[PDB]
Amino acid sequence: KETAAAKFERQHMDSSTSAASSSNYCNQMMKSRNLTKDRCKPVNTFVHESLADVQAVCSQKNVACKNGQTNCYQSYSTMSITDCRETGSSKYPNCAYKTTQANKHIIVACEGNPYVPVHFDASV
Repeated sequence: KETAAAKFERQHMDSSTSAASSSNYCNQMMKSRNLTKDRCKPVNTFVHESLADVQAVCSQKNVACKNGQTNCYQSYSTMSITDCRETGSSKYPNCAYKTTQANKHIIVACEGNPYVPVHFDASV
């Protein structure tokens, strides 16, 4: 099945663009990554950086995860992110997102060997 590592790239990485360039980024991106296959994913964040730079977060600042888990990491640096929030007009299968671009610190959950990002926790 797809790995938690691969899932994360699919759901959260967007190295092809430096920022969202239009209000439709989210609608376009949530669809083509398959996040709207079974239901409207209510919220999702895309990171507009190198895979390598996101993977490095696993050896940055250790912080507790919002759920109390202790395998979270916070980026020393701010990163180009795209926030996607479902809209009041959202109706499955026509999922609708509000697109919000920001530069923030990203907090991820890391697991395995190689020890990499498996979960996007929050942006701070």
